[PDB]
Amino acid sequence: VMVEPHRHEGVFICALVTKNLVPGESVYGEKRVSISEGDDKIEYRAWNPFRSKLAAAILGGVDQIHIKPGAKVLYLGAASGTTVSHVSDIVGPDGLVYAVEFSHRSGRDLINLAKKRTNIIPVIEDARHPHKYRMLIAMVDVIFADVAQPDQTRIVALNAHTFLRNGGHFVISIKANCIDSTASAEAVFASEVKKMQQENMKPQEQLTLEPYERDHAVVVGVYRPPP
Ligand SMILES: FC(F)(F)c1cc(NC2CCNCC2)ncn1
Repeated sequence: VMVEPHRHEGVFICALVTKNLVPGESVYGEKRVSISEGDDKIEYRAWNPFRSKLAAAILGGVDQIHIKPGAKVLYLGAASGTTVSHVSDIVGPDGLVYAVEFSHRSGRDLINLAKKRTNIIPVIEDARHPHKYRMLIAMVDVIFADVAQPDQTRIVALNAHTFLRNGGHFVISIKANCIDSTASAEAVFASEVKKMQQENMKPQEQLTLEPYERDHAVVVGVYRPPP
């Protein structure tokens, strides 16, 4: 058995891989591995931690990612869809990934990616203005955010208050010098964690991403809003 289920459902090893929702096709040139046994066949896609902060976090030993089969995911800052494609593999056909990205150039890549993946909804919009797209987004189980803005906690909190179920979870990427380049990484991460707590986004774990990225954190937690 050459590829084993990782601890996280929907992830596998052998080197992280996910199960390819679109057998035969690569998204960004990644290695694909197909295994056949009699009539049976299954393909996996390599998941590069130098291109995907979520992969870096999984190889770094994150306890929970909450992105799992059947999950509904709001992905803020989807860029051209590199990580989104693996999220799509993980949540599978009964899951959903809204890919919010404000660049029209990257949006074109996301639209091309979603032609083959029925579980991706490209939302080509500024995540600071969720009122512009709130009629497209059903309540989600998880928010993944990589918007890399000084005000990203406020941005993520606003989307959470609008779209994230009570008891749902969040996975937030924090690049310290995109939030405040004159502060130390520790000061940025502490300040962001503090701000998250004040929005009822309760961190349950936080880790950095060395050796894949410098001064880059991932914070995972649970959203527990008031009545
Ligand atoms: F800043 C924002 F308004 F929240 C936002 C950002 C965003 N995309 C990121 C993706 C990572 N690089 C920087 C742009 N797509 C939509 N909204």
